[PDB]
Amino acid sequence: VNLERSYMELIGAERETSRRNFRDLSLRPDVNLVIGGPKYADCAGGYCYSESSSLLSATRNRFLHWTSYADTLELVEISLDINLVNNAVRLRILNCSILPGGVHICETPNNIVVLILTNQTVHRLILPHPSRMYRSEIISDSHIQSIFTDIGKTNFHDPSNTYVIPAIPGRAPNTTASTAWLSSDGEALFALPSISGGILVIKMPPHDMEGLVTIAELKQQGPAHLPVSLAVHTLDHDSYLFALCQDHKLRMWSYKDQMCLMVADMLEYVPVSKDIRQTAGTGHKLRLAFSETLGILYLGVYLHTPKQGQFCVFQLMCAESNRYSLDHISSIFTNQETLIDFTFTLTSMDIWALWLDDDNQTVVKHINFEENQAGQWNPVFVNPLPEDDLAISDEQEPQEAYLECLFAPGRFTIAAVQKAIQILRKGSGRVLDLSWEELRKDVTLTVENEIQNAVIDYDVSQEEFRQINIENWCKFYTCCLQYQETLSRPLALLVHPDTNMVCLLRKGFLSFLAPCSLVEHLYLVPAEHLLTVDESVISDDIDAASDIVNLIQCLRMIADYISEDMAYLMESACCHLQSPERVAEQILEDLIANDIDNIMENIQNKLQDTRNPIRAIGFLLQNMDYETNADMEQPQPNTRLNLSTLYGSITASSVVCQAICKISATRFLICRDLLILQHLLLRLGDMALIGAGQLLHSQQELIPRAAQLLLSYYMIRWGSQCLACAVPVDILESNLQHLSVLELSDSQVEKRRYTSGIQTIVELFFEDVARKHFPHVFIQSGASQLQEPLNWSDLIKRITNYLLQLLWPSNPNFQFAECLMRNCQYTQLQEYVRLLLPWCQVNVGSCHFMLAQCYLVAGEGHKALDCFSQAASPRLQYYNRVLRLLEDVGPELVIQLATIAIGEASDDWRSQAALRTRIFKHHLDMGHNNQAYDALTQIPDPSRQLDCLRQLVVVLCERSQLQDLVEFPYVNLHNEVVGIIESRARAVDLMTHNYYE
Amino acid sequence: MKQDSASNATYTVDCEDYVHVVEFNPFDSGEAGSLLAYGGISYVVIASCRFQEEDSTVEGIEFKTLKTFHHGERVVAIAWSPETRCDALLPLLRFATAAGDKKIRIFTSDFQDKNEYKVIEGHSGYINDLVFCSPEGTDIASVGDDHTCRIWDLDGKQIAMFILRSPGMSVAWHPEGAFKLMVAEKTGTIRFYDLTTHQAILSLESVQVPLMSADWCVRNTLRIGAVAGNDWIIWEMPRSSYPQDNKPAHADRARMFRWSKCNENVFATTGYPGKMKSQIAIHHLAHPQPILIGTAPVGSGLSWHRRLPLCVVGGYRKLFFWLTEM
Repeated sequence: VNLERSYMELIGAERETSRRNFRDLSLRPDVNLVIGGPKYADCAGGYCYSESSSLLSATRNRFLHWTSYADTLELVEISLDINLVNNAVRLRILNCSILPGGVHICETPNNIVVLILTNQTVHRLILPHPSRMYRSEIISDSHIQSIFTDIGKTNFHDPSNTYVIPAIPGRAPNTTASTAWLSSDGEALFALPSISGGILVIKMPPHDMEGLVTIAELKQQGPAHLPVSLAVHTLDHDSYLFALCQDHKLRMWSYKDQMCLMVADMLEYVPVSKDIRQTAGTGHKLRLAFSETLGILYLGVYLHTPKQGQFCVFQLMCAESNRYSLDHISSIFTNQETLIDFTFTLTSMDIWALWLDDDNQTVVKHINFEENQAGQWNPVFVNPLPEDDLAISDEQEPQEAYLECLFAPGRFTIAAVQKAIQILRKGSGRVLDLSWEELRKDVTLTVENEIQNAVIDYDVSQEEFRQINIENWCKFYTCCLQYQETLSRPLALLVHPDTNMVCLLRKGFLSFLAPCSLVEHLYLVPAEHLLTVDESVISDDIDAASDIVNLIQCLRMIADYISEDMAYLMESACCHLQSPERVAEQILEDLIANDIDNIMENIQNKLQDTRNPIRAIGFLLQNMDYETNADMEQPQPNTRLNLSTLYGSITASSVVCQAICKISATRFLICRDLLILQHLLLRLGDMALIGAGQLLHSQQELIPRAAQLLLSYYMIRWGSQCLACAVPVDILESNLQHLSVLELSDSQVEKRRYTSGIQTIVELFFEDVARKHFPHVFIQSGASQLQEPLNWSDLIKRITNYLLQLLWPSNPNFQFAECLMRNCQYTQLQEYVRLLLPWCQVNVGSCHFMLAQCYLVAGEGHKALDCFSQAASPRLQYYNRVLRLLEDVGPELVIQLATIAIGEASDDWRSQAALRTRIFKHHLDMGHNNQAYDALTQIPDPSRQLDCLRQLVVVLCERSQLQDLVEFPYVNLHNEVVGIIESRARAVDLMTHNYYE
Repeated sequence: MKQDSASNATYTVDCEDYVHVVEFNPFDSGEAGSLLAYGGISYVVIASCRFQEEDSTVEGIEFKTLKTFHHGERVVAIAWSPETRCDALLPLLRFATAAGDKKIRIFTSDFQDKNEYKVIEGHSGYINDLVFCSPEGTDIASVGDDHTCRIWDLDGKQIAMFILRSPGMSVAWHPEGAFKLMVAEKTGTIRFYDLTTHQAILSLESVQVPLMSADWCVRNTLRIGAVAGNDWIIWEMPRSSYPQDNKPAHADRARMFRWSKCNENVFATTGYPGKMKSQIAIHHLAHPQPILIGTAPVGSGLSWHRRLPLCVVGGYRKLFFWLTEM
């Protein structure tokens, strides 16, 4: 079992400039606006279809999520596989406030039913199940509609889809507990706490039958009995209602019998204090999970106590006399963080929970409540909010730096930038759906207008102008960061039971959780949780495991003291091709120069406890290495058509490529700290802590390898953060024409989709090239059995590692540079091949071919020669190509280049001959007799001199240069020339020919 | 189907080798003829051109090669120095060239036996264009595929380096306003850098990519001309960063753009050397179609006469001159 302890957050960037076209629907129930009603905090949740783990089902990789604030509901359907058309709805129930946790989705074999609870009305929507919308397997991926396409046709005013809650017995005021479900007969039921402390159950008739809504009140009652959290479980004809109330007691209700069957005091399991029994439990929550394969129902309950929370998981046990009891499985404590939501899965037996720390930061953890020997919560590495201050170098212009930070992939959402703009202009102008480029130009123009308005005098100093620029852009950035902070608030968690797909639902965007690799897990886990890492997972050698742990500790002690200046110096050294070894040495000298807190002595002490530090270095540099061998077998074209759409949506591309980005960033940091630590071990090896031969190995093989890995991860990081440029269609078509000449365009032009979204060059490569090879990665892993369910963790790990192997620019197919010559982004191409070529050894010939094409396009044909020839006699072949071009003109150049080609000629005498013929022809047409003759004698063909000479004499007799003809010294074939002339002249007539004369 | 009548070159001058780049002298040299430098496969030739439109004593064109400089590498871009003079008091010939070896070679001469050249190194990628970036001719600015615009003085030292986001494809000095250098990145972004603050003042964006050339209008320092993909683009500052005009220049990849030095409305763009003969299409701002279309069978390099309405395209062993009737 791969104990994937730590997870990392991948932001599923909603980078589409056009807001998902939220089909605004306003529902007007006959209820008056209550001025002064309770304000409910924003909530969210998700629903995952059944059979979503199946590879052949039509709900594969599909899930619904929704956010609900005061009187609005925003439903969205997402598919990691294919982009869904019309996959967003904004339902506005006017005068009614949607409850926290009052939206429940229930599934039927034909429909998807959404049950919405409000403070005054209850609703029911009916949408077609995805397996029923599509009757034909031949559907282009471009038009697969979401189930929200036909929500405008459902009558929301139908009294069977809308009911108003009466005031008596009515619902309790200020209560958020609510549950709803579909019975076995199809009836929609809505439960909620009554004013009298019980449960109020409002039952609707089935959607296809006429009937009257029925209202029932379950009663066992002061405000102490008021349910805080409600959950339901349907058992074969009945709906078991569970009530976790204010008085710290869980109550199980039967709706069919309308009787409470179990009463359980929640305080018998907590380390009771006398004060709790007198305080109402307003913070408790309740979640139920059912294991069909075992027939077991698990109860995960959270107990909010002002001093310490507690997670308690229970198993429901039914005695033979229909007496139900709870069995204690586990009790887990938590810290003083304020819980927001929590779900627990029955496939992995994990409790996923989301908190907020005392700094209001997002904290997510997960724990296995069956194998919990240590009471430790495994961390989730949540992406931090952007930094408050942006450091600007004195050589860097503030405009470019601030634009690059604001518009960097994954930092800021479109809504935050748009809101900052809206407030900066103080205008109520309708914000169109502005593209990212138009949004950038709008930001630039607005802050430039603010700058020009901040400049009052005409004689401003250049330093003063720079300061005003920095100030204005910093104000804009601070507003953007405020609104990104508001849009990044956590709301709830959505975990998938079958695919283990975990998602974190934020107010403004969706973020996916992915399993973290061992290197990054050890590097990023806090110091307090590193001393408890199970050393069996790292290696079978306990000693090697302890070595790697101590090494990672020191790696962090170096990182905890690298200021922003040293990190920027290393990044600049990587940019300007400086040697990162000497740069790491300089950073080490500055660190030892600033060792105020004796951190260096501690690093020495901790390296002393390491037995084989070089073995740990070699282990780290092996796990961080994706240098593949050339055994990437090419795809056989018999892949089943059903796999071509796997992970093909913009969301899946963005998530995988953010995985690449975060992995490259973390491992870049690791290789930087590792280079610093290696120079440290060099400086320390002199005082006999490492042997002479070991030190020789470290300085000869390990430091250049770490430097190459660091340059490689900087390369992949830059590639994952560099934005692709918009290429018009005319230029792309002229380009694909230019390459049909070179025969690199095998793939038919199958309507290249308008990429109206922002995509990095890594994302463009993923969508065009790396995604077509995922079927074979799936097939090669022993997945010939089509019955295995899709696993999010394993699939994302394999996909990220394969995309890193391709993005470790070693891909023998070599389609990134072939494409960047195919597109007209020759720029990122020359940069890619340049930053790439020194250190990666596969595709050297292909890199050189593509660099030659870039130089051919830039107008530099001789360097195209050199790079075509390193790419591959081939030199002679390119010489022949260049000779064709010079001959098209009409030929001293042609002569000279052909002469160089003679020296290089080892294979094509035929090509030599044709070029010589062309030279002779040109010269004769121009009038150069002698040069033509020389080109002629050189021709390696058997009898061209003869034919060429016939041509010569005919052309000459016509040009009438007969004195020159008389003077020409005929060769040994003098008698031959004379004879030919005579023959021809006597054969032809006398009137039209003066050849006798 | 109107067949565009390819215009024959008004004057044709034979050379010794292929002309990879050709550049008139945009400054005053003190002579009656307008100097001309064209870089071959391995040389750099300086010539003096006198046309019939200047002197009625010249029948056609009078082409005299003044000096032949040995280069050793293919010349890809030539920049003239403002100190270039042919006066008999103290002649001084200075110019900067970039080659296929990523190095800059500052040639100095007095047209007598004194000939010196200096190699400046530091570019990690090929150089695409270079110009003299000071009115005194003291500094040299070059842009290339290492994503950098560097400022070299005459002694080979680097004064400043501005990091671009993409290969600079053309760099031009502001004709009147000092310390403003224009750098045309390939992905369409035109940047204006301030050589005293080492900061970027303003950026322009072309609607099409890639941006293969950019040039200032000497007669109207507000108009900027460029070629991006197939279409020529014109901006007018400080109005807006958006194009003012955008019309197709060539059927396949317009490459070079050069504003006329005598007319603020005429500019010539050369088609890319490829499947078709390299076409020159001289435009007029008032006309929707080119006023003159000539076919240079293989042509790289384009430069406009300082006084006449006459443009040159170095071809294959030939300099093709085209006169645009005003």
